[PDB]
Amino acid sequence: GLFGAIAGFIENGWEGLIDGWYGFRHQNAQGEGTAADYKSTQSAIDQITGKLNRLIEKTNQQFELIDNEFTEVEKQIGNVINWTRDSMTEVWSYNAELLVAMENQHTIDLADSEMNKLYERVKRQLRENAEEDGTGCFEIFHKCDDDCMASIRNNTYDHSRYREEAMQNR
Amino acid sequence: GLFGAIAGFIENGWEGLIDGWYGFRHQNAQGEGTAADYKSTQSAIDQITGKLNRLIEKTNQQFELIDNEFTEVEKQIGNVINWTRDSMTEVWSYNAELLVAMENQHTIDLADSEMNKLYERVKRQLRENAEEDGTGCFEIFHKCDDDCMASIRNNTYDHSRYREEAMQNR
Amino acid sequence: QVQLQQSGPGLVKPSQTLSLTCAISGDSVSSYNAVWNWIRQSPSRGLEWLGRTYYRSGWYNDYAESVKSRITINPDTSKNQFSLQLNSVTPEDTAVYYCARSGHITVFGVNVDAFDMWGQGTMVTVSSASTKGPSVFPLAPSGTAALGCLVKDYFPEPVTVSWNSGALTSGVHTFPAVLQSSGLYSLSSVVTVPSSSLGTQTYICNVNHKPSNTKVDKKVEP
Amino acid sequence: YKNTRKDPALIIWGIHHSGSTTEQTKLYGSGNKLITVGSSNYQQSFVPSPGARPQVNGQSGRIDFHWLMLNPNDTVTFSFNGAFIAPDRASFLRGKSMGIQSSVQV
Amino acid sequence: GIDKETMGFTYSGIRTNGATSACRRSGSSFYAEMKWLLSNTDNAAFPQMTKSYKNTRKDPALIIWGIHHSGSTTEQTKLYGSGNKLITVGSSNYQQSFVPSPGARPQVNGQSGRIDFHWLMLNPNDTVTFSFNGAFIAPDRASFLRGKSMGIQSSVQV
Ligand SMILES: *[C@@H]1O[C@H](CO)[C@@H](O[C@@H]2O[C@H](CO)[C@@H](O[C@@H]3O[C@H](CO)[C@@H](O)[C@H](O[C@H]4O[C@H](CO)[C@@H](O)[C@H](O)[C@@H]4O)[C@@H]3O)[C@H](O)[C@H]2NC(C)=O)[C@H](O)[C@H]1NC(C)=O
Ligand SMILES: *[C@@H]1O[C@H](CO)[C@@H](O[C@@H]2O[C@H](CO)[C@@H](O)[C@H](O)[C@H]2NC(C)=O)[C@H](O)[C@H]1NC(C)=O
Ligand SMILES: *[C@@H]1O[C@H](CO)[C@@H](O[C@@H]2O[C@H](CO)[C@@H](O)[C@H](O)[C@H]2NC(C)=O)[C@H](O)[C@H]1NC(C)=O
Ligand SMILES: *[C@@H]1O[C@H](CO)[C@@H](O)[C@H](O)[C@H]1NC(C)=O
Ligand SMILES: *[C@@H]1O[C@H](CO)[C@@H](O)[C@H](O)[C@H]1NC(C)=O
Repeated sequence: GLFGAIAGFIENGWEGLIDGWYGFRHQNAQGEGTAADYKSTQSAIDQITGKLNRLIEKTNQQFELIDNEFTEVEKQIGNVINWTRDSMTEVWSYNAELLVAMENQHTIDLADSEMNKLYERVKRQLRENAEEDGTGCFEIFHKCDDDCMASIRNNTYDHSRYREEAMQNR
Repeated sequence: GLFGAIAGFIENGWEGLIDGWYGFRHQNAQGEGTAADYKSTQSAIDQITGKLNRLIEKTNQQFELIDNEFTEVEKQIGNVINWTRDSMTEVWSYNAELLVAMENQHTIDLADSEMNKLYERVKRQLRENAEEDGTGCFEIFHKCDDDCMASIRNNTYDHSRYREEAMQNR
Repeated sequence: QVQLQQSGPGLVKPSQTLSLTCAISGDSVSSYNAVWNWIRQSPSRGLEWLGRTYYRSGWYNDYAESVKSRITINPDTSKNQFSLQLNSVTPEDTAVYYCARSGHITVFGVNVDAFDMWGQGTMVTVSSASTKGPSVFPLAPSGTAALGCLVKDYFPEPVTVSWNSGALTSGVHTFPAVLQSSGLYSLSSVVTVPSSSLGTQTYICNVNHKPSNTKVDKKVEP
Repeated sequence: YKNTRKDPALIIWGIHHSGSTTEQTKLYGSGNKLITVGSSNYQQSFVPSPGARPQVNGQSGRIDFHWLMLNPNDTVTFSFNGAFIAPDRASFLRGKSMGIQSSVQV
Repeated sequence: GIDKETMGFTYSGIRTNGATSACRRSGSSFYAEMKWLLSNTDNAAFPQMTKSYKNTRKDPALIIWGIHHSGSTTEQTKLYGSGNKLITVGSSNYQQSFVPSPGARPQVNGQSGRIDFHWLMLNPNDTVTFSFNGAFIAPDRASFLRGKSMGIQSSVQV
C-alpha cells in the first residue's frame, strides 16, 4: 500500500476478524478482545461498491452485422471490415487491461489509506496518554479497562481524564 | 480525500476563507483571526491549471466527409462507415468518461494532500511547544500573541525561544 | 439445500444448565464461508443474539455481553453440529432458541452478519414444575361438518396435532394454547369436512407432547 | 407500377439465362433479347446470355435476380421482350428488427 | 506462394501459339501460363468452342483468363475472323460474360491493343466452363495456394 500500513508497519492481517475490514485488538488486566470498526469498513465498502456501479453497466450502442458468416462478402471490403474490427479488438483489449490495472492499484492504495486514517484518528485521541509501538499498537500508560477500551473504539475517549496518571508514568 | 484531512479530521471548510484555498484560524488573548496560505494555495492552483492546459487543446487531425447527407451512399459501404463511426463514438465516449473520473479522483486527493502537507509542516514547526487537538487545531501551551501567530504562518517561528515555558506547562 | 436441525430439552430447572444442539447438513461446521450462531426470541425481549463459533484456520467464539458469563458454544466436527450451553438459568431465559448461519452471504468477503438460514427453533421453559401429560377428548360432529380434539392440561409447551397422520390438512385449525388458572395449558384442534364423508371416512387426531414423550391418537366419531 | 404508399417499395425481377441458345428460342422465340428498367432514381439494362452451366438442382440454366427501392409516388417501368421473370408483388418494410446468424435453438 | 497445375486443355482446328514483340524471350513470345488462341489462318472464322476444367483437389483453384481487345476491328477479324465475338464463363458459384471491344488505345510497350485479364476461385469438385468464339486468352495452368505468408511493399534490400 502507498501509505505503508497494510503490508507495511502492520505486519499482517487477522483471519479471525471476520466482521469487518479494519478493527481493534487490545490487551489489559481483563484479558484480550477483538472488535471491527464499521465506519472505516463501510467507507471502504462504499468506495469499492462505487467502482462496481461504474464498471458493471450498459453500452447502449447496438451493432448490426456488417459481414456474413455463411456467404462471405467481397474480399476487398471483407478485408477492410476485418482490419477495422481487429483494430477495435486491439483498442478495447488495451483499454480493458489498463482500466483494471489502474483500478486495482487504486483499490489497494485506497484500502491502505483507510487503515492509516483509522490509526491516525486513534493516535490523536489519546495524545500524551500513549505511545506508538511501531506494529500498529498503542502502548497505553494508564490502566485502561474494557469500558476504557470501548471508549477508544467508540471515539468518546477523554484523554484529560487519564492524563495526569499517564503523563507522570514517563 | 485519500489522506483524510479534507472531509476527514478537519470537520468542515470555511466559507469566510475567500482569499485562499488553505488557511489558519487562531485563538489568543488578543482574539480571533483568519488568514489564507498562498504557498499551499498556489501549489494546488498550479497543478489544477496544469491539468487544464493538458485537456483544453488541439487535435490537429482534420477529418473530411466520407459519406453524404443529401444523397446517401451505397448501402453496403454506408453500413461499414456507420459501424466504424459508431465504434469510434463508443471508444471516445468511454475514454472521456474514464479520463474525467480519473482526473477528478486525483484532483480531490491532490487538494486533500496539500491540506495535509500544510498541517504537518506546522506540526513540525512547533514541536514540543504544542499538541495536536484532532480537529486540525494545535493547542499551544505558551502565550502566543499576533506577532507569534504571524510567525507560525510566515514560517519563521522559533520553537527554542518558547520551549522552556511550553514544555514546563505539561 | 442447507438444513439446520435443532434438538435438546425444552424444560430446564432454575439454576441448572440449558443444553441445545444444532445439526448441520449441506454445509460444514468448520467451513471458511460460514458462521454458526444462536439467537433467542421472547414476547418480552424480542430477538436477541447470544453468540457464535466459526473456523478460520483455528476456532473462534464471540458472545453477547448479557450472557457472556454463562454461555458456551462448541463445535463438534465428528457429528457436524454445534451446541449451546447456558449455565445458571433463570425465568428470564425462557424463550424460543434458534440456531442460524451467517457470513455465507457477504459484502466483498466481509461477514455482514446476514442470517441466511435458521433452525426450526426450540421452545425452552425454565421451571421447577414437573412435566404433565395431556388428556385428549373428542369434539364430536353433531352440508359442512366440524369436528375436533380437545387437548387438555399439559405442561410445558408445545403440543403438535395432525389429522389422519398428516393426510388431512385442508380446513384444519389448531388453536394457540391458553394457560389455565391451574398453570397447565390447553388447546383445541378442529377441522371442517363434507358432512357426507362422516359415514365413510375415519377421522383421527394425532397428538404429540415431546416433553412428556406423549404420542396419542384419538378417533373422533358422530 | 407506381408506388402510391408513403414508404419505399422493394421491387424485384429476374433475367433467365437458359442452358442453351436453342432453349432460349423455344421459350421466348429467336432474336437478341433485351430488358430495360428505369425509375426517377435508377437506370439500368439487361441482355441475356444463354450457355451451359454445371447442373444445380438438376438445371443448367440460371436466373439473375435484381432489385431496387422505389420511392413514394415514383414509377418503375419494365420494357422487355423475353427472358424476364416478372414480379407479382412488391415488398414493404414493416418497421424495425435485428437479424442474426445462428446455429442454435430459440 | 503458388503451386501450378495444368488445366489439361487440348485444341484442334485453331492455332495456339500467338506471340508478340511486347513479351520477349530472345524473340517474340507470350505469357508463360496462358495461350493466345487464333484462327488457323488469317481472316478465318474461329470455331464455337467449349472447354471444361474440374477442380479435383481439396482447396479452391485460382483460374485466370484474358479477353483480347485489338487496336482495330480489322485486326480483330484478321486474328479471329469477322463477326461479333462472345466469351461466357460460369461455375456453380460464378456467372459472367464478355464481348470484346476493339479500338485504338495509345501505344504501351509498342501496342495499341489490350488484354482484359479476369479471375475466379473454383471450389473443390466444382467445374468451370469456357464457351468462347474468339478474342480469348486461355489459361494453360491453374494456381493453388501453398499455405500462409505476409506480403509487403518495400524499396530497400533484404
Ligand atoms: C467477494 O464478494 C462476493 C460478493 O460480492 C462473494 O460472492 C458471493 O459468492 C457466493 C458463493 O460462495 C454467491 O452465492 C450464491 O447465491 C446463489 C443465489 O444468488 C445461490 O443459488 C448459490 O447456491 C449454491 O450453493 C448452495 C450451497 O452453498 C447450494 O445449495 C446451491 O444448490 C448452489 O450450488 C450461492 O449461495 C453470491 O451470489 C456471491 N455474491 C455475488 C454478489 O455474486 C465472493 O465470495 C467474495 N470472494 C471471496 C473469495 O470470498
Ligand atoms: C474475416 O475474418 C473471418 C473470421 O473472423 C474469416 O472467416 C473465417 O475463415 C476461417 C479460415 O480462414 C474459416 O474456417 C471460418 O469459417 C471463418 N469464420 C467466420 C466467422 O466466418 C474471413 O475469412 C475474414 N475475411 C476475409 C476477407 O478474409
Ligand atoms: C448512417 O447513419 C445515418 C445517420 O447517422 C443515417 O441517415 C439518417 O437516417 C435517418 C432515418 O433512418 C434520416 O431521417 C436522416 O435524415 C439521416 N441522417 C443523416 C445525417 O443522413 C443513414 O441511414 C445510415 N446509413 C445507412 C447505410 O443506413
Ligand atoms: C461508547 O461505548 C461505551 C462503552 O464503554 C458506552 O458506555 C458509551 O455510552 C458509548 N458512547 C456513546 C456516545 O454512546
Ligand atoms: C514574518 O511575519 C512577522 C510578523 O510577526 C514579521 O515580523 C517577520 O519579519 C516576517 N518574516 C520575515 C522573514 O519577513
